Amino acid sequence: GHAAGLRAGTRYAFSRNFREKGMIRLSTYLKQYKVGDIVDIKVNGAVQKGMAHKVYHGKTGVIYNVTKSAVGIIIYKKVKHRYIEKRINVRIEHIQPSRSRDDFLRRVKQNAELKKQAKAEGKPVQLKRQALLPREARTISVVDNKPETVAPVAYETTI
Amino acid sequence: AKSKNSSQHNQSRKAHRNGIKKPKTSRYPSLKGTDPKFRRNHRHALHGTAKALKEFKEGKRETA
Amino acid sequence: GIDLRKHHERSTHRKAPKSDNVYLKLLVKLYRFLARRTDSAFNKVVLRRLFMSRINRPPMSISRIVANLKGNEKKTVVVVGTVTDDNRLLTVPKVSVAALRFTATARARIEAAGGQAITLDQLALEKPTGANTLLLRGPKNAREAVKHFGFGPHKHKKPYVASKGRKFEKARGRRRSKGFKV
Amino acid sequence: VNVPKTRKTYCAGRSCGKHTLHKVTQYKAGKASAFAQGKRRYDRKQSGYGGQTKPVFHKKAKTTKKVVLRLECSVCKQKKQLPLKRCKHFELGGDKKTKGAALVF
Amino acid sequence: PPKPRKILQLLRLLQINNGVFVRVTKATAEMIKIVEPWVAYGYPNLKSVKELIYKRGYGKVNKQRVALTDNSIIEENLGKYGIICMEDLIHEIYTVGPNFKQASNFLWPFKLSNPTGGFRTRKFKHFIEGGDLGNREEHINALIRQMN
Amino acid sequence: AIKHNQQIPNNHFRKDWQRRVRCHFDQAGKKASRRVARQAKAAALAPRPVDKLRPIVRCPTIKYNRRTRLGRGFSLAELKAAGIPKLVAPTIGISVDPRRANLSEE
RNA sequence: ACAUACGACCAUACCCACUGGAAAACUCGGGAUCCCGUCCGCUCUCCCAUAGAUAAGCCAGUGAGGGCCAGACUAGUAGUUGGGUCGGUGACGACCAGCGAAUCCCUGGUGUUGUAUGUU
RNA sequence: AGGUGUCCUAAGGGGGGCUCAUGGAGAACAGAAAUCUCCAGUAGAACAAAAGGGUAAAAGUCCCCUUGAUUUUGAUUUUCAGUGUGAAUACAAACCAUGAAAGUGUGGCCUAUCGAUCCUUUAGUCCCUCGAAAUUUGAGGCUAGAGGUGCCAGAAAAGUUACCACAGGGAUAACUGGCUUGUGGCGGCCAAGCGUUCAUAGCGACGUCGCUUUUUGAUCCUUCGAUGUCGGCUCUUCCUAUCAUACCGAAGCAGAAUUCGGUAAGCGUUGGAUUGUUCACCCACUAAUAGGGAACGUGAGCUGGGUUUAGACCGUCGUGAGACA
RNA sequence: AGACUAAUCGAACCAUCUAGUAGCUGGUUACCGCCGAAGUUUCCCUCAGGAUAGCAGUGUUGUUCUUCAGUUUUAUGAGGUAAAGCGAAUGAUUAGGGACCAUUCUCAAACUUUAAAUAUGUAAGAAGCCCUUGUUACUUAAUUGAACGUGGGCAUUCGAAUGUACCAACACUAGUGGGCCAUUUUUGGUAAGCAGAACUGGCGAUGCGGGAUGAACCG
RNA sequence: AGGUUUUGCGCGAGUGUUUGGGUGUAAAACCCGCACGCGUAAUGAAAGUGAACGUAGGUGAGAGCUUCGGCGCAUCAUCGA
Ligand SMILES: C[C@@H]1C[C@@H]([C@H](O)CC2CC(=O)NC(=O)C2)C(=O)[C@@H](C)C1
Ligand SMILES: [Mg+2]
Ligand SMILES: [Mg+2]
Ligand SMILES: [Mg+2]
Ligand SMILES: [Mg+2]
Ligand SMILES: [Mg+2]
Ligand SMILES: [Mg+2]
Ligand SMILES: [Mg+2]
Ligand SMILES: [Mg+2]
Ligand SMILES: [Mg+2]
Ligand SMILES: [Mg+2]
Ligand SMILES: [Mg+2]
Ligand SMILES: [Mg+2]
Ligand SMILES: [Mg+2]
Ligand SMILES: [Mg+2]
Ligand SMILES: [Mg+2]
Ligand SMILES: [Mg+2]
Ligand SMILES: [Mg+2]
Ligand SMILES: [Mg+2]
Ligand SMILES: [Mg+2]
Ligand SMILES: [Mg+2]
Ligand SMILES: [Mg+2]
Ligand SMILES: [Mg+2]
Ligand SMILES: [Mg+2]
Ligand SMILES: [Mg+2]
Ligand SMILES: [Mg+2]
Ligand SMILES: [Mg+2]
Ligand SMILES: [Mg+2]
Ligand SMILES: [Mg+2]
Ligand SMILES: [Mg+2]
Ligand SMILES: [Mg+2]
Ligand SMILES: [Mg+2]
Ligand SMILES: [Mg+2]
Ligand SMILES: [Mg+2]
Ligand SMILES: [Mg+2]
Ligand SMILES: [Mg+2]
Ligand SMILES: [Mg+2]
Ligand SMILES: [Mg+2]
Ligand SMILES: [Mg+2]
Ligand SMILES: [Mg+2]
Ligand SMILES: [Mg+2]
Ligand SMILES: [Mg+2]
Ligand SMILES: [Mg+2]
Ligand SMILES: [Mg+2]
Ligand SMILES: [Mg+2]
Ligand SMILES: [Mg+2]
Ligand SMILES: [Mg+2]
Repeated sequence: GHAAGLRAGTRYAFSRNFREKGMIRLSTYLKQYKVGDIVDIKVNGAVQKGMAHKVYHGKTGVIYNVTKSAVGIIIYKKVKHRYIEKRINVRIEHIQPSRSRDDFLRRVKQNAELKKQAKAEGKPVQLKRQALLPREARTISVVDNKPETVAPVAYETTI
Repeated sequence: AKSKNSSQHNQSRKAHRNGIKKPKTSRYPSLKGTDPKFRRNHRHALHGTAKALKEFKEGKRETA
Repeated sequence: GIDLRKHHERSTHRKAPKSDNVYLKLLVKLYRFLARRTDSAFNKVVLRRLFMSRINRPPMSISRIVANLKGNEKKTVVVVGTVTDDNRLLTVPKVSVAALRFTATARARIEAAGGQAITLDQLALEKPTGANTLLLRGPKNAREAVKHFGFGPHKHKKPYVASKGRKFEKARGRRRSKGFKV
Repeated sequence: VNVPKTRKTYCAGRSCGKHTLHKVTQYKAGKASAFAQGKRRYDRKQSGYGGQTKPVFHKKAKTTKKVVLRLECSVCKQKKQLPLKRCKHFELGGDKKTKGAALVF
Repeated sequence: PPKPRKILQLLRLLQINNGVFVRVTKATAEMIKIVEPWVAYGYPNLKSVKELIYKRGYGKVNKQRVALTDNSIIEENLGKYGIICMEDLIHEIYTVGPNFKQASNFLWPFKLSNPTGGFRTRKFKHFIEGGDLGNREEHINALIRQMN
Repeated sequence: AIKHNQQIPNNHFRKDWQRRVRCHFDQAGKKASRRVARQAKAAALAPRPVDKLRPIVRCPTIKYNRRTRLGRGFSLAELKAAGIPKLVAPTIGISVDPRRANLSEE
């Protein structure tokens, strides 16, 4: 609109939480990123060098280039009627590995273990995840707890 | 004569008429724009690997 | 009413040649029968290429035939198009080429080398299914017009300029000394 | 804006190719050859009965000019230009600032 | 709206009085909850499944709507999964079998008629509040008789 | 009024060109009349040849000097060497060119 | 298990007050030629490791301590997505299919852990 | 609700030491404010300049050394057509700065602080051209800056027309109509007080709920190939929120006069001086001299006083042509 | 008097340049079949117009074990709105009490310790995973790593559901660039059949049954 | 008239007779050839220079063919020369 520069509307997005501002934990610098990793961008306002625009804050992408203290990220930006490849140079201070990819990577390793174990044992196993299924028949015992009869309560109390 | 200033009405319906398509990615992404040190070395790494495969296929090498 | 997004959508591919060539009509009739009454996927492709226009059947040279014919010798080269002669090829080996057209120079040199310069109706006689055939296509994107398609900033395409010189498109948007570069 | 008379910067003089001490002055636009091709062409167009033939800039918005420094190498003896930002009251005197000094009324 | 439009396309309900069979686990349950203002659903019984397929059951053969008048169509299309007759097809639908996805997708969506006698004064309300939309649990059989 | 990816026009048609359009419908008629004129000239000139003898000259630029063509007339140096008076050659069908000069013996 | 050096999470670890601390370590400590830096050997720097001390730092325990952390209640409440030719003059509200918070009062807890070297 | 067209050789770069605003206690002049000491002090200070983020052995403050505010072109981001301009990010190759070092530095902690073609000028190119040949001036070229377009993707630009003209617009004003009712007008609810005492005979403040379209606003839906634009005269009819007349209720109704209210619009509601006047203000009569509507009823019904072309005068304004609810 | 100068005068009449220019008004000629919009982005002495991109048609081609999705599930992020809070920071604010302290009533578009619903990014594999080993001028103290591979092993249960009644790309070009209405949210205004926005659906471009009647309402 | 994209056609590293000449049943038809236009080489402001390390390269996909082990057109992506 009237003012359309960078950092416009980032009063809360680029700030820091109430009691965790000040010094930046050093575990961020000790994480190691390879090409092909999937990372989440979360701009830290305490470091004003090498930020990413507010559109990419909270987005996720694939690392494509690794340089000294920053990495390149390929992010698909929706621009009206199409998506556009966007290559973002963002410092390792503004990113973190995505746990969704890690959860997938523990699953792909696990699927190999069950398939290897099943083939050696000699029975087939299911690898695909299955959504929640309708409940089967079950019997409920009332030997300890019996049903409690509850009825709607009167308006009674005005306050 | 004043007019209507802006409108995002009908802009989402216009976009989805031909879908919002992501561009297709090939197996080998472009290495232009990567680190120059890595990029120069990768040129030599591929050149040597091609030579090694050629020698192994021809017969001068038996390690591939 | 039914919730459909498209109605009466037509096939995007040509189903019959636009040519009024009576001889080409006979050729299509032969390959309509062959493609229908045989399990040869080669016949279907040859039938489809007979429909195509002239920009989709670029000419091929004997040199490009020779380049691809190794070690595919003892196979019949099939080109649905025109086979042209190459001056830069000093000698022509013995080849078997079946094509819609042969230039007079190309037909003479192939036959002089001791090879076969046959048509597609002759090909359907001894090879009704493309038993030992090499189906080859000319360079599609080698046309001058394709050099202009998709012109835009940072596209490295050929502009529509009526002359070549230091003028007419060399100053602004072509070098940083005059404004900017593209 | 205060700039020192000397500064050590890169000299691309084909003989130094490194940081050398430079003499810093202020670039004044020279003027003006009367036989420049633009001046010859303009004079002939103006001559005759047409009147005034080319635009004359009347408006004005800028109150400043970018200061361009001429840096002269102490060894190669070749020059180098280095523009600055827009400013008023530029000086090369180099009367250094004093911190913690008493104000004078 | 666009989101309910997409779900009705994914459930193959492109017309009014169009019926499909759906196995509910969790993903299909959350899809149907969105499009409740447009659909009525329930739990069919053996007669409902059997009479639907015999009378209004057509197959999807080479993207064509082909009437199931003899077992040859079912054998030549669903034969790979052990379904070779109408009874096999009906059994795979009523009892949710391993090849329910292929059997259900083989059936063209059922093109039912308007109910005879129905529906009621206000049709586009939830079945709980005197309407038709939503989950009439076991009452879909009475509706199917009217519409089939 | 440029609208698309066009080539910028160069049509010099802004000077009331329609008054000076020359259409050559008499191309066939002029050719027939030229042949009639040629036949009349040959009949009057018989038995002399209808044209005159001309020398071989080399074309005058680096692009065309590789080729020779017919010149206007024989130079005075050529005529004197051949043993023909300058004012006799025109009477016997030889073209004379006093302006031309010979810088080479070949 | 305890101590020390370097850490990780960065208050369950912080702030105030009281009490206690075997072995070793940490510390306070003694001196000002050289290195070094100050208005001042206060800090920093260098030398001593003998003398003295757990007074302080440090650690531990205590406090119906302040705070912090977690739970319960608040509450199926506030709010909100979709629906009706629902109610109401209206402001607004109920219902159907779903999602679903946050205070005040109340209760419990008061660091966990890694590498390396040692400890009676 | 505010800001920019600037400012800085440091307020840029590196390194080291320290902790700020404030409060308490204490010391000669000295006090509420001078300087010195201790304790507490999560930033409540400072960071050129608006505001918002950010920062504590610092990004603040003091000290030491410097010019990375340099050279070479590329890749990427924001505005985006994924064009330009501005600004920004991450690398690479030099030459440097700082520190013991890891490292950091390509101007200002981050978000604004700015500019094409042509032309001129400067720096560099030991460079290329002046086309019959050669030298030297001169001129033209290539790469990078500057000179500026603030209407800031960049024309070189004063008025008046009441003498006026054309193409159009109801995309757009002036007159009716349409929605709205602030404003105007009218009507209710409560009850502090006024009324000799007594809230409610008659009023009713502070509040608050409405109705009408007879005022004026607001808007711009219809009309710009035109709906003749004020008032008056004449004439008809309609509304009630009733001035008079009919019949009644109430009174701070003894009579007379008067005030409030109910049914009720059947029937009336004037003659004049001044003003074009609507309105107003007087004189006089009268039972009374009520309020409104019908395209602000009514110009192929009138009149033309005003308004509302062209002539002319005055005052103010303008150098002037000319302007003036 | 801008008066008169052949019914012509704030510059006569006649012929020509001349078919002067017009982003403005009007008109624009048979039938059927198929597909079928926009009043939006950026720039413009731009605001009654253009260029540009978007929406559309046609012609194709690679192909036709083509691939994906206005969708749900599972896993995992971002946000600072509704609500809530003030015996918590900032700001506003009522009252008493004890010697500033402990309390008390009411608030915040440009306040906040907290914090939803709806929407929103990514992943759910063959371009994948494991073992050995090869190349390099990059990196490491280092044949340690990084990137790309040879040779082996995992098979169509190849690693959620549903659908595929949308495979992908290209060329050329039209019209459009005045919009309007409604549920929900929301700004200026006393309000408006007022002016201006967000998502979605409609009318324009659309007939049909109902709302007597009506561009938007219901079916 | 000059462009551009697409369709049909002829020739094809060439292509185009018709400025002109010969001839003619006479503004037709037929024949002829030199130059020239476009293309075959680009890039620089210019002086100028001027396109193979290699089966005209490697990797992945790829219709089709297959002697079933493989070869793989066009085209796209990528690393090179
Ligand atoms: C104002 C002055 C002149 C200006 C320039 O000569 C104006 C030109 C622009 C061009 O398009 N042709 C025009 O006729 C004049 C230049 O750029 C400025 C820095 C300094
Ligand atoms: Mg945040
Ligand atoms: Mg910076
Ligand atoms: Mg508009
Ligand atoms: Mg139909
Ligand atoms: Mg003169
Ligand atoms: Mg009946
Ligand atoms: Mg520091
Ligand atoms: Mg930019
Ligand atoms: Mg550096
Ligand atoms: Mg600073
Ligand atoms: Mg110049
Ligand atoms: Mg400039
Ligand atoms: Mg502009
Ligand atoms: Mg004028
Ligand atoms: Mg006028
Ligand atoms: Mg006027
Ligand atoms: Mg008005
Ligand atoms: Mg009112
Ligand atoms: Mg109006
Ligand atoms: Mg209007
Ligand atoms: Mg009008
Ligand atoms: Mg009219
Ligand atoms: Mg009228
Ligand atoms: Mg009444
Ligand atoms: Mg009125
Ligand atoms: Mg009348
Ligand atoms: Mg007058
Ligand atoms: Mg005067
Ligand atoms: Mg006036
Ligand atoms: Mg006058
Ligand atoms: Mg007259
Ligand atoms: Mg005319
Ligand atoms: Mg302009
Ligand atoms: Mg119009
Ligand atoms: Mg367009
Ligand atoms: Mg906000
Ligand atoms: Mg709130
Ligand atoms: Mg709260
Ligand atoms: Mg507060
Ligand atoms: Mg999610
Ligand atoms: Mg357009
Ligand atoms: Mg229209
Ligand atoms: Mg409709
Ligand atoms: Mg010729
Ligand atoms: Mg030629
Ligand atoms: Mg290649």
